[PDB]
Amino acid sequence: LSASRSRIKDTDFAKETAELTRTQILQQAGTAMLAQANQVPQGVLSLL
Amino acid sequence: ISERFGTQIRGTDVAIRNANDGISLAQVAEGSLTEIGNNLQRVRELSVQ
Repeated sequence: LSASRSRIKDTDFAKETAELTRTQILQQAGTAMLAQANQVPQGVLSLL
Repeated sequence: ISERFGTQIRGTDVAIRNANDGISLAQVAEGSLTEIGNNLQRVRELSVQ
């Protein structure tokens, strides 16, 4: 019974680490693109 | 096609889980039958005398 219970409640350490790494990279990509998008509209001032 | 592939993968995961549960059920049944057999063996040995 103890063997049966563990199949549906325990963590698989081999798979979770990859998801952690992927999410960490995506966060940095998003932050950089956000800074770029914020900086974009500055070019209108030269027309004045 | 991407949505269909998503359906396929998400079904596959819970399919894996169901197969594991079937394995567990079979194991438990075999575990009980072993002890039944041992008791029968003992009774036969006692009855030979």
